[PDB]
Amino acid sequence: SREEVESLIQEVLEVYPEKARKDRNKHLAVNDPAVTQSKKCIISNKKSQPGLMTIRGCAYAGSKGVVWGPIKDMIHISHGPVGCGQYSRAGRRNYYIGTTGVNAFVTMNFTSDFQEKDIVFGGDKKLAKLIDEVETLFPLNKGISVQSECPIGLIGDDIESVSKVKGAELSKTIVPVRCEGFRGVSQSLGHHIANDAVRDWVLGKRDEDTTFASTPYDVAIIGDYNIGGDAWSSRILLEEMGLRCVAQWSGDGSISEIELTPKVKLNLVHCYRSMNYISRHMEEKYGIPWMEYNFFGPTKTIESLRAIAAKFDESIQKKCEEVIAKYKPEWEAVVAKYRPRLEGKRVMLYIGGLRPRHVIGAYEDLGMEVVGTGYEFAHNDDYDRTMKEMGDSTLLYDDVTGYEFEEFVKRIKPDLIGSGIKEKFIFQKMGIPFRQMHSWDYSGPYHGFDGFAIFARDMDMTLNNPCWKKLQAPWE
Amino acid sequence: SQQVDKIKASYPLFLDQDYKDMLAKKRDGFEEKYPQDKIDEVFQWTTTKEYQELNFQREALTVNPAKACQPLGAVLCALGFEKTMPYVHGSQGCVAYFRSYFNRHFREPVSCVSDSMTEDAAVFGGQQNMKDGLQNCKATYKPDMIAVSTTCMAEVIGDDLNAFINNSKKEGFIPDEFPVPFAHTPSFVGSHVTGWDNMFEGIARYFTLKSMDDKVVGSNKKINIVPGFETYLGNFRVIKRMLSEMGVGYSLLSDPEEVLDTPADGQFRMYAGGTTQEEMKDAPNALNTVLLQPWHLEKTKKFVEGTWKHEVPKLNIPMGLDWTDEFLMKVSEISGQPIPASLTKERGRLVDMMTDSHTWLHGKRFALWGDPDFVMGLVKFLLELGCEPVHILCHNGNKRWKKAVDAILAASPYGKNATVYIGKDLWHLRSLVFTDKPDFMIGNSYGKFIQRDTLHKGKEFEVPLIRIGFPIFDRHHLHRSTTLGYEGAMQILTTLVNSILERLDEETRGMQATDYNHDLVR
Amino acid sequence: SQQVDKIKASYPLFLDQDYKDMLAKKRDGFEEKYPQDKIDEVFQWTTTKEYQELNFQREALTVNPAKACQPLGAVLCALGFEKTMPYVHGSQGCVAYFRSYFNRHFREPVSCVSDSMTEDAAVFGGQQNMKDGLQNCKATYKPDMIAVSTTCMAEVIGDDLNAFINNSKKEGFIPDEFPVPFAHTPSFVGSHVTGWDNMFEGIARYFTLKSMDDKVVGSNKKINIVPGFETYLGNFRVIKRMLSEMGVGYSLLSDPEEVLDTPADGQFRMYAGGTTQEEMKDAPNALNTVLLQPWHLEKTKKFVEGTWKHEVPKLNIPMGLDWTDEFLMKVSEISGQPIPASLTKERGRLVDMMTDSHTWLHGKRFALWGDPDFVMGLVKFLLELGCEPVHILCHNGNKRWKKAVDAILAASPYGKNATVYIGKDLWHLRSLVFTDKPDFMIGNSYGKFIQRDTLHKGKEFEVPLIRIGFPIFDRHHLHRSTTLGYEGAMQILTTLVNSILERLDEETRGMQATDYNHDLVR
Amino acid sequence: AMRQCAIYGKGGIGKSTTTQNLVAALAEMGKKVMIVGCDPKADSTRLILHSKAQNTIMEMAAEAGTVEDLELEDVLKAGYGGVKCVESGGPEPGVGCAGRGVITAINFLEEEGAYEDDLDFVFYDVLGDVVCGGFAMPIRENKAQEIYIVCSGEMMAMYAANNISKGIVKYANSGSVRLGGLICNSRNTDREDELIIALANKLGTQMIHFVPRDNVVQRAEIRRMTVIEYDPKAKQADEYRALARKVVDNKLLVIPNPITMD
Ligand SMILES: Nc1ncnc2c1ncn2[C@@H]1O[C@H](COP(=O)(O)OP(=O)(O)CP(=O)(O)O)[C@@H](O)[C@H]1O
Ligand code: ICS
Ligand code: CLF
Ligand code: CLF
Ligand SMILES: [Fe+2]
Ligand SMILES: [Fe+2]
Ligand SMILES: [Mg+2]
Repeated sequence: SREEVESLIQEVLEVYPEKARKDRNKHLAVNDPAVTQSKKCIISNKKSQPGLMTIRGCAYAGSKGVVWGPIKDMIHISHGPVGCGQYSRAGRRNYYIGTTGVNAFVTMNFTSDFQEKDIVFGGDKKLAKLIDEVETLFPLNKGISVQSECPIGLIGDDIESVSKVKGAELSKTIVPVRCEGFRGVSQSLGHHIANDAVRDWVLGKRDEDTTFASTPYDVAIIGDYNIGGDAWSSRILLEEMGLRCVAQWSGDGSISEIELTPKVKLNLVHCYRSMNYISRHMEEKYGIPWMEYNFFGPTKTIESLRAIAAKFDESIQKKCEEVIAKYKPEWEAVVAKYRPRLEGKRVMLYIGGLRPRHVIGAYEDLGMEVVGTGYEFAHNDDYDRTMKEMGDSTLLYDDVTGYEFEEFVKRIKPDLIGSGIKEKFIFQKMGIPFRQMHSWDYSGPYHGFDGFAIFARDMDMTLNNPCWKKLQAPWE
Repeated sequence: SQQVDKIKASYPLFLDQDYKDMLAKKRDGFEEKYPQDKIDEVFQWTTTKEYQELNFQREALTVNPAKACQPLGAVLCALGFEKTMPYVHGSQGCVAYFRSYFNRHFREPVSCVSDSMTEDAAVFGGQQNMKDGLQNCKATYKPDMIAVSTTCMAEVIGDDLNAFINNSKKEGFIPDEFPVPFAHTPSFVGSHVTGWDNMFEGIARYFTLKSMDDKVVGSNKKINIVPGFETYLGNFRVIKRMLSEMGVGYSLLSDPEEVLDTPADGQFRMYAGGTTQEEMKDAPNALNTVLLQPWHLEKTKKFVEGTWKHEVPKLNIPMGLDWTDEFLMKVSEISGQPIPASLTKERGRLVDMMTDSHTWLHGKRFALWGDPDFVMGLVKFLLELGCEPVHILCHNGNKRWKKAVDAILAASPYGKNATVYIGKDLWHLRSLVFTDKPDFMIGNSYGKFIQRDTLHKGKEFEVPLIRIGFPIFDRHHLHRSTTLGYEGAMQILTTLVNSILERLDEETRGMQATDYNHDLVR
Repeated sequence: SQQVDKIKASYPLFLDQDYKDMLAKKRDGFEEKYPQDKIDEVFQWTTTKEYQELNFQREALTVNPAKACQPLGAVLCALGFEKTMPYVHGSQGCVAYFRSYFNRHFREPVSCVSDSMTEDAAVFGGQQNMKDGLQNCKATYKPDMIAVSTTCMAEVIGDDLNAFINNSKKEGFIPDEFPVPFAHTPSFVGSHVTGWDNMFEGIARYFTLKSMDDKVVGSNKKINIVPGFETYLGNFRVIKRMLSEMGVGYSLLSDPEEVLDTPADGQFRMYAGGTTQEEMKDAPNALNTVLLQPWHLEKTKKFVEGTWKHEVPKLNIPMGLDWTDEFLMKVSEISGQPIPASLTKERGRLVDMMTDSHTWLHGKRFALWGDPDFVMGLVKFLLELGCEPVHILCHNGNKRWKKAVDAILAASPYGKNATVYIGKDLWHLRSLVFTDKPDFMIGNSYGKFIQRDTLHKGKEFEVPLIRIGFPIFDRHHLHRSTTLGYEGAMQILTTLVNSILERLDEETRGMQATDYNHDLVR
Repeated sequence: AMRQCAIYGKGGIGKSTTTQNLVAALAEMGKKVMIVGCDPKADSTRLILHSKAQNTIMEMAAEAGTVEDLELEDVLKAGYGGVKCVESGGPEPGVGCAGRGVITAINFLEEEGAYEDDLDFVFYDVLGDVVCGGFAMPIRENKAQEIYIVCSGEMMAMYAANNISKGIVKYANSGSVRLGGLICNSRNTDREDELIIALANKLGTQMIHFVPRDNVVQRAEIRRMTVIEYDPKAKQADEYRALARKVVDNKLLVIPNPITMD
């Protein structure tokens, strides 16, 4: 099979002009779980070949859509022309509790809506005026971010200045973010620019303050954006285990939770890719350790609960073994009901920067196999973590093209694909069961013990649906 | 906790006592949240006349707009031609957004490429990206044609599409006869409907500009139809059905109906149907050219009147009775075909429906929004029904369009309480439906947020959303509907009178309180 | 009181304090009404399992039936023939009701006569009324044909229609050649669908019984189609459109689509379209005869198999994906025509809609009722969608049909929690939705009182009514819909999935409680 | 019928002066000429219109709301000799984007039909450092077809002529845009005319004319006039007529060959 897959790679690549061929060849590999240096087997985080229908987004999506947008009691201005902000309005299901338009603003679209005069004369005057109207119409907002779209970075508008000046005049945190869409090669650099801005403009507001009451059980959840309520389903496990979650970044997140994060004892990092930046910084500046965890499926979650509880005293460990004993009959019954329906099934995945490796555990817990996986924008340290999680002679792809992914699936013939909205309808038409693995197909949560139940039910409902036997007309 | 026999998703799961208790602690401990008391007072204030006055003083801030940017329209335009790949010269973030946006509305695959201009292509120009990109696209996805538009960044820096493409061809990245029409589509001008106008004009100029010498108007005996930015599959289909039904030879220029509705039969089709290259080349030979949505086809009209020399008729969008009538007489006048008995009967069946439902529609008050022609067509029909439009919003509208719509309104007793707004967004509209409450809203999915807000004030202030327009993301398969012609008018009438009856039943479903008016027969 | 600028009809007028008070005094002073305490207690009791046991022991009492009687079906059948006057021999009260019932469902004029048998005609027979009535009807309303059915009283006293009509002819009240087919249609046997079977068999017998000598099967190369009791205009049309699409020569026997949808153009057309007398005379020359609703066209089937000698195919109602398929292949085998590409693509578009909506349809539980063939078609499609029928009721159903449906249920994992009920009414079903709550009801208008009941118990117990069936009196123009074939299945798919999304939005519209799951994109 | 020309050259070389003095002579010869200024400082028509021409295109659009609301009547004025003047406008130094302002203005003139009166010549006056695509708007297809590059005998001016010629090539190869010649605006350097002829030869073009350094030019400029209007009899005034006559009779339109500095 190892040689067969290698052959599949060389055949697919035959369609490309030579420049695109030599490059796309570097981003497709046959896995070795033994390899611990992914640089040797694959390269990632490079620019997309023009005209090949990458599924990648931009820096602004990475910053506004992902890191900043969820923070519920700030107002996030899409600064520039009207498109960006409009295609991302309530597209990502980062759940929050609040009174929208009053004290919370997540599903709303705020923009400066650039016209031609604003391009040519620049928009600092409009931006300033914009912040005054905001503070008038939404007086309970607890801060404002300015998310630059492509042209703000070209023309050289001085949004840092406008943020220092207006912020002083109003005693309001205003965070200028240069997440120009042409920066970087994908969503990834947007995470980074988003983390540096949190660092520079928010994270230090309470460095001198010592009023907050801290315990040896304080933790923060870093890098969970609460898709369908994933974070709320994780948080409950941590607290039943006796830990206290001061912060969640950034799903259901408040600006005060972010400012209080420096007071925690341990940082719990779910999405490594998007927030490892601020986590290293908080270890360097405040002495806070951080650790990666996985709450996808019972095995990973049980293993993660034990690993985290081991960072504290024996009381927390005792409570760990309690939480486990409580949900054991619940995840075992889920297994007994749904695994017989899913055993032996093969799935191919393609997602952004975390889930392509992270969810492999949950699939195995239902007896399914991951035969192929890849990322839109991981770095080599993600693929370092990935290869031991995949089986030997499985296919790995990075910034896969619409064409490549189409052809890989034709040969490999998986029973299920888990990918994004742009992929969805291609593969349904092919008669291949498909689950959205960004949005969870408007379902979820999938994190933790409660999510796994919804996870099992969704994978079975779809894969075993009666519609999949109907694609060929009886007469042809 | 989960009962394995009845698994709960996020709703209603997070209503369990343990989650609720946990969320209470999150809020109290770390959220530093304003007291409910204050939130309720702020909320109430935003529903007042005083907040509206401030809200309507805005000059720089836009909140919840009701429009998107130009290349979205270009892409939709390009999709309407045979084996054509939309190609957006500029940043790839945009394309990911355009596809997702149309994926969600159409529940279909949406094919489109970028040439992935990064930071160095920002400062050096995208000449190389255009070379490698056209070559890579042609080789990999094998279109017959590539239709090129631009993101906002390629427009700031003035990337010369014409030159970049000609050098690509001159240097052997793509063959010289391989058709590559283009249109500058700057996002900071107009809106997505303007992008459709610009893209169509590039393609039409591409196929007909050189060779006007051998063209004779009227020589192919057919009528050109240009639909404009259109997202109801039924709308393409109904125009085609009424022309075929009359015996009119016609040519639909930009026809995405097939490619946006491919069958699930075991294979993925990146391309299907659409306007052929030969149809475009032959277009100047048509009797005349009819523009379905003239208020965003102004650039197309000048080229077609100026280069093709067609006496493009002054027709409103064919929505509702008068303007469908008017469309049919003018198509009859241009082509020589009389109006067949079958269309005439259909007209009288829509009239029959209006007569049957008039007592429930009469005097009903609506707020509505959408694109310029859609809105004015919808306004004209609401007046023909005895309804009262109250708030008419068109964010991408202009002063001339506003003048036309104010004239239609004033020509009818039913328009006396209506005001038209251009440049105003859904946050403005939200104030209007609190201060001057209509019975219903007619707009796209974004209006569900208004309905949620009006309900929070109170069940007696709730203004229900009627979903007609684009995009509709929270209902399934409404994109198969029709809004044009008699067929569209029947569907809209039925959607409206039954929203009215559905709401009335809800208000009369209370046992021994309101159900004395819970009638079996309406 | 009334505000001249905002006049209130009964709702909400009587919610004014003075009416509210006046009603409070009426009750207390003079109604001798049971205390609210007891009313609430009895109500709760009617929602329980114990009441259900009592409710399902009924032997004599019927409450809220879900059927009508034979002559209504007979009248609908006759209406489908060219210039034909439905004529019900018996009491005129019956006719005033039949027309009204159809007026309200179709929102059209409905023409039908009585011969007004009074107390003396009860005891002397209806011979004289039949002579004068035919003469009077023929002269005043001038039909080409008069189709005679009966009220219950004419059935009790044994009025011999055959004899009375011939003596009418022998005595010159109507000309001997003037077509007057008849059918005995007793209301105390079966129901309105049995009445249609009886009427159609009488007309068919009338036009072809004498002259079987000169008929040859297959000689006109056409396929006969018999629709049965059908009240969706669109259903006649989709069958006509699909056969035409295949190039199959066809003859639809009993076709009221035209007369039930005349245009409002300035004149009343008592008659329009319909099956011609020549089509009926020629029917035995067809290749074969297809019955669209076999479970109530059993009498017709025996006549056509016995006398015309057509080998009538064993076909289910063509609803949903499998049985539409099955129907199209059989029409193909009989006529020799292949299944055209346009239909193959229509099928793949329905499949595509099923793949697109399946995550929301999955596991949904339904109570439903209606006529025998409609119900089973609806059950078969729900299983194709991955839904769970739970309560399947068919009041005019029979034991063989009940068996047919239980077998279908058993052929799918999704039928394991369903029970089929025959002989049981809407007061029985009401208990079913309180004791074993499904997510929705699929039925006719009579179901709105059930929804009213479930809500009075609690918003969490409310079971919403999805209106598909007959009669629909409280929405407008639903009778233009389609339920057969791929087109029918698409309309039904879209209504079900959007009823699910509409209800979910309602359950998640609560500001800062449930609206965390009020998603823009579903 | 209509000839469109674009004037380029090193910053500070005399483009706007040379362009306006030429057009003055051209109008005095009886030609119908439009000048299109493509510089945010909007000085390109300042000598054809005495004192003011207040209204730049971008200015009027910013005030009127959008360019689409703006009518041709508002920005196009006539000065000395019936010469038509329009200015792009743009931001003050250090803010906004002057390049996009040029794209918008040129696009406005096209959409409004500014080119189709009965015009003999259109002149685009462009600023010195051509930093972006916006400022090559005048030399796209269906815009200028002739380019004249203003230079002088000093090292820096010639170096610039060559770099502008490279920028032209991509527009010249893929289009009909051609280099018409080099105009030498003297700085009184030794054997300067011969030197510019040599440079022109290596490029593949000619030197259409040698324009002497004469302070009447600056003296007329201080009066907000062309030399043609300020002093018709002066020697410099006859120079612009000679340059004017030659541009009318020029047939030499080449794709230039840029040289390597050695
Ligand atoms: N032949 C000549 N003799 C003397 N002085 C001259 C001259 N030609 C131009 N000048 C002077 O040199 C200065 C520059 O002229 P001009 O403004 O036309 O240059 P330019 O347009 O190349 C500068 P920019 O690139 O910034 O637009 C002016 O003061 C002008 O009067
Ligand atoms: S943030 Fe990232 S693409 Fe870590 S940009 Fe993306 S809500 Fe994905 S694989 Mo959409 S690095 Fe989150 C992600 Fe993963 S938006 Fe969500 S699903 S765990
Ligand atoms: S990478 Fe925006 S969608 Fe574009 S054409 Fe400009 S308005 Fe329209 Fe990212 S930041 Fe945004 S989405 Fe692109 S433009 Fe850049
Ligand atoms: S005058 Fe007689 S009391 Fe009056 S409405 Fe007529 S029957 Fe009844 Fe008829 S409608 Fe059908 S056929 Fe009998 S059951 Fe009833
Ligand atoms: Fe689809
Ligand atoms: Fe009617
Ligand atoms: Mg100058």
